[PDB]
Amino acid sequence: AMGKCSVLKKVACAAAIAGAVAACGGIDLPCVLAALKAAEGCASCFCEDHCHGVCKDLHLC
Amino acid sequence: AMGKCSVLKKVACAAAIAGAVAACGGIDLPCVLAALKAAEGCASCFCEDHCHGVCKDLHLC
Repeated sequence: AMGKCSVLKKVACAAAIAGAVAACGGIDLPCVLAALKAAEGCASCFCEDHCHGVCKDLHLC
Repeated sequence: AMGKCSVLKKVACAAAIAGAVAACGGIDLPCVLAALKAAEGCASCFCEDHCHGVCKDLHLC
């Protein structure tokens, strides 16, 4: 029902995030955030150790 | 002179760049950008080799 960027399927990070990462050099959050707010395959897989601003602002960790 | 945040007053980065660290808890960039625009005191001290995240967004390098 409700699961916009929820848990369990957050391991799908190695797909959407992997492709979004290649859109900004590789391994970024402030810049990659633009394509990070799409679908439900993010969460505490990417912005886990990266919980400073941009992504943490939307609460993904 | 006409040089806001130019390559000279780069040494003054110890105030805005080192200050933004304590402002957002730690050092990085995603959230450090906020207190980075403190008039100036930025220059080639930030965004140099760190021109990946918001550092390129707020063109400095």
